[PDB]
Amino acid sequence: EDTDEDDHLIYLEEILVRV
Amino acid sequence: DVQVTEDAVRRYLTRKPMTTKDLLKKFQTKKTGLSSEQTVNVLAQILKRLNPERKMINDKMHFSLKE
Repeated sequence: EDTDEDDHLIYLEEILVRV
Repeated sequence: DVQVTEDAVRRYLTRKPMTTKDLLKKFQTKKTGLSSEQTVNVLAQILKRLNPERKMINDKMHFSLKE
């Protein structure tokens, strides 16, 4: 199926120190 | 059964910078028993607690500090 594992992987990447 | 915690990530930084992907990919459900997605859902919250400095490790965006 649509492995949307990396999709959010980049989203949370910003909340950290990459807003 | 390692668990993703704030204090756990600090040791990763002081030791060597990491990226969110690299920080979570290492944990994985291998032991934490946390889904590849959940492991992130619980890692994202702890990442910011680090309060490190942004830098590129080997051309890769790595956020972390260095004691």
